[PDB]
Amino acid sequence: FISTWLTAAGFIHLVENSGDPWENFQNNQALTYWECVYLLMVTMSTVGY
Amino acid sequence: FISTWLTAAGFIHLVENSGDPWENFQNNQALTYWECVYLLMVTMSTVGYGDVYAKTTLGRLFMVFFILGGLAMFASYVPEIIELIGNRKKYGGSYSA
Amino acid sequence: PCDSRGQRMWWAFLASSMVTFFGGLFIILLWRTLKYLWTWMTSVKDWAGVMISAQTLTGRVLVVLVFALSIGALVIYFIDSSNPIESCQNFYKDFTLQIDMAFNVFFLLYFGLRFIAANDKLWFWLEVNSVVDFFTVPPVFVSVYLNRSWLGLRFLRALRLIQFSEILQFLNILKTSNSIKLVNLLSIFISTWLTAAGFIHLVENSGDPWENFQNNQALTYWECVYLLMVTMSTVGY
Amino acid sequence: CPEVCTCVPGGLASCSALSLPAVPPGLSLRLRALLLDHNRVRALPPGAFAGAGALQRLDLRENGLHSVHVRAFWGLGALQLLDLSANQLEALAPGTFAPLRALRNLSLAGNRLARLEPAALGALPLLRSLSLQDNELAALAPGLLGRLPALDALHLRGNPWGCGCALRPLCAWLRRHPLPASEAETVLCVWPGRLTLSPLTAFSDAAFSHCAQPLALRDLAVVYTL
Amino acid sequence: CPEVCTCVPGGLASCSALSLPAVPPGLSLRLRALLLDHNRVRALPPGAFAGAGALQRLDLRENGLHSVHVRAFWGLGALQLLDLSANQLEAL
Repeated sequence: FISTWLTAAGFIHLVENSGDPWENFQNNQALTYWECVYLLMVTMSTVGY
Repeated sequence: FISTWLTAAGFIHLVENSGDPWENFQNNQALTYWECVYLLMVTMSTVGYGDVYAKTTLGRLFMVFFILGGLAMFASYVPEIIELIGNRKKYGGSYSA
Repeated sequence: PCDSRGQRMWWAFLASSMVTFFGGLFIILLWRTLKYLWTWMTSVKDWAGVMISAQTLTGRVLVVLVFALSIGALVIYFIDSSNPIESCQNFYKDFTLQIDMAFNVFFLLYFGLRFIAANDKLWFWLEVNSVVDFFTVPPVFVSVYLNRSWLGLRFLRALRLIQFSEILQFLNILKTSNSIKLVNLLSIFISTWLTAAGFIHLVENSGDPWENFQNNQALTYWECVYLLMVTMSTVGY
Repeated sequence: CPEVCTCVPGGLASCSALSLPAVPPGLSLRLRALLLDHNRVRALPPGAFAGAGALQRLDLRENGLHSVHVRAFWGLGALQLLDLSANQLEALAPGTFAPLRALRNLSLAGNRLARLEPAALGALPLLRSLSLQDNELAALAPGLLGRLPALDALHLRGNPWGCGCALRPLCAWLRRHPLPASEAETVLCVWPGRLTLSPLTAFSDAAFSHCAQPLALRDLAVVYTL
Repeated sequence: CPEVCTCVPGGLASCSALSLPAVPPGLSLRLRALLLDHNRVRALPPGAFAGAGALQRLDLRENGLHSVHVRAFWGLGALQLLDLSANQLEAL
């Protein structure tokens, strides 16, 4: 559980802080790793704030 | 259930009404205790409206750790309490001569 | 000439409903206490009981009328919910109110007949159908008397949908266990969904009583139905 | 008294047409009857006129005011003339006019007030007249008119009203005495339906309509027992 | 004839550059060819032209109106000219 949570949070962090390649890395979102951990925890429990 | 609900709501109220210690208490969010009770009730049921939510690091951390377990508590308690209330025998009367 | 609404009064309808409920409850309790240590009726009771169930052709006619008129009352509630919560409407112009008059007169007569047929009057008083009869008909009579309309506890009409399973069982339409269970579940679910949506609509289109009604949120009844459906399924957009 | 505005012979007073986004400084008791025209005073701080012991006329013409403090007029004490017209105020702060007990004259012309609070206005028992010309307000609470005992004349030119219950007090006030001084001063009442149109001068005073009686006991007895 | 503006003998014409955000009071049917210049009002007040029964033209000079009301134009009807120049209208 911990490994899946942390790895998913890290992947979200890497994807969001960097952008989308077809967009010239312009569509980015400055998300902290802690914020990504929180987002994965909210998503995985079907809360979805 | 009631005691833990009220305690979690009180902790969220305390954390949100007084900001993070490392932010010099400038990150505070004015929340009435009733609003925090509503927030905890919404979170426990996995609804997540998003109209009201925690914003101050400690609040989010407590929300994460509460999601890890209070949700299971709610899911395993509320149907059980509902079942323990409806246990009644319908034909309990006496014939009227 | 199609004027607007001004002064807001709503305690008349609610007060009339609360009187009709609590006064009858207190009279029943007082009669019971007086009977306690002295501190042809069967014939008419049996006739009313036969009338309530579809035992006679007139009984089946009454049951089918109850079904159809409960559906019609729910539809009329929808139409009135499309209107503003508090309005002034003269009796003789709008054709909706005469239809509501006939529906409520029929429901009042049906309630009286059911009370005549009831075994225990006190437990009959505390019935969901009896309660929704208490909080719906006196408000309609007060509204037609005062020539002004308030969207009060009219969502309770949806609670009349619970008795559909018993209505069908009387008419010898439902016989199997699976069909009976399906009808029960569907009727209960629809009734509670619509009642919750109506209560939310009433509480949201008006404000908090202590806030001078300044917290009003413009929510259509369909929007409240959508909100309740989203909430019940733990989606929460 | 103000350095920018030349001192007026006799009693000191402010200058007209002053160009000054800054409030006139050096206010004192000798300074009376301030006149401000086409200035840019964004807000009035609390106790703004405390330096001036007593004032007679205050005229805020063509000045952009978007926020007035509740205690901005603590200093006035016994002000007589004050016109609040052609201003940018969105709403009056509660208790703003409470110190203005001696305010004889006040006019509200062209103020974009959505609704003015009767508590903010205060009693103002010594009010000669008022105006409601070209104001954005469309509904007047009965308490607003009922609070002022000695109000005499109210100007409603250029501000058509919406027919309904909100009109019932005002026309009743019109029933007490005629507001239109001349036939050219008459205004018409707007209706929600475009088919119907009516002038307020042709509108009957205290005319019967729906909800004529806000409360009664004869019907109260029957609605409690029907 | 407007109160502040000069009364022109014969054919009445409004004074240019009135610098009044609100419409002049005392409008009459004899008054014609109103000229509203430098109106600071964001919106046209309803029934503003109701004082004057009939006109022939209407000109706005450096007037910015973000919105107008239907009752504002009721008092007109006999006009053959209407100018809203450099206005800030967005919706009608």
